[PDB]
Amino acid sequence: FPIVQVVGFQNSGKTTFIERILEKASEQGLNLGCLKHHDRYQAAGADVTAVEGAGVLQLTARRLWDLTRLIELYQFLETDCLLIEGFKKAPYPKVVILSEKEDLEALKTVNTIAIIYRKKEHMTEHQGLPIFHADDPVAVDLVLSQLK
Amino acid sequence: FPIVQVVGFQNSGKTTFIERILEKASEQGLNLGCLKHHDRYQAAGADVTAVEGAGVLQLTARRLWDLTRLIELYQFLETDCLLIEGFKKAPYPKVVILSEKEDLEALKTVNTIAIIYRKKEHMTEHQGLPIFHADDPVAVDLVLSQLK
Repeated sequence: FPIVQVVGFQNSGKTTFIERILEKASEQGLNLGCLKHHDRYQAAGADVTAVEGAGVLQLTARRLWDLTRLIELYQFLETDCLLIEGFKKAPYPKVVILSEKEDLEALKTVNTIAIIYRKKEHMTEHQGLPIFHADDPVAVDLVLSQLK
Repeated sequence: FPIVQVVGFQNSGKTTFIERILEKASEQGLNLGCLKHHDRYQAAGADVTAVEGAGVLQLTARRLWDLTRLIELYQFLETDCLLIEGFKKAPYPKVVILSEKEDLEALKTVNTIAIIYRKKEHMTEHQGLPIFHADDPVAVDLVLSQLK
C-alpha cells in the first residue's frame, strides 16, 4: 500500500505541489487518497456523524486518531495508495520542501527521498538524495512513480 | 448492531427529534453514530480526501455508496449503534414523523415502530404501533431503548 508524504513549513508550496500531483494522478486513473495533518448541531451531541448523497460521503469522526488507524481507514475505503501532507514523525518516504537551507534542520525526519528547496540558488549540495526546483515536473513524476 | 431510522417530509421536526435523542445518548455514555441521507482544491482533483487534528477527522469520500456500505463504515469506526435520518427504503426499524395524516401515504415503508404525528388532534387511530406527540419524551426514550 504505497505512501508518500510531503513535509515543509507553512507557505513552502506544499499544497500546490500536492495539487500538481493529484491532478496528474486523475489522468492515469491512479486511485490515490489525500490526508492532511492539522450535521452541525448533530455534532453538538455525537462523535461520529455524516451526510451522504449522490455518491459523496461527508464524514466527521471524533476518535483518538493516530496515523496508523488513518491509514487503515484509507485501506477500508479501498484507495490504491496515499499522499500525506504533514506527520513529519512518520516512517514513510517523504519529500521535503525547503523555503531556506536552514529549514532542513528543524524538519527532523527519516526516509527522505527528495528535496524541493524553494529558493534554488541557496542549495548547499546535500548527500544522499535528489534535489529539484519547486516547479520541476520530474519532482511530481518522482512522487507518482513511488505511488506506482 | 442496533439501528433506528427517522423518516418524515422536510420540516416535520426530524432534526430536533434527532437532536433530543443524541443529547440524551451522550449522557448514558451510549456510543451512537448519526447518518443523514441527502482539502477543497485537493478534492478539485481526488476522490477520498481528509483533514485530521486533535482527535477529529473530517473526511470526504466519493464512492458508489449504498446504505449497507455506510453501515460497515460505522462498524469499522467502532460505534455501538446508529441513528439514521432518511433512507425510507431501508429495512431497519424506523420512527415516522407526520406533519399531516396524509403524510403516511407517500411515506411508504416497512418496519415502522412508532408514529410521531406533528399536529396531534388530527390522528385517525392507526393499527399496529404506538402514537406520540412530537414533544413526548417517551418517544425519544423509545428510540434509545431500541438502540440499547
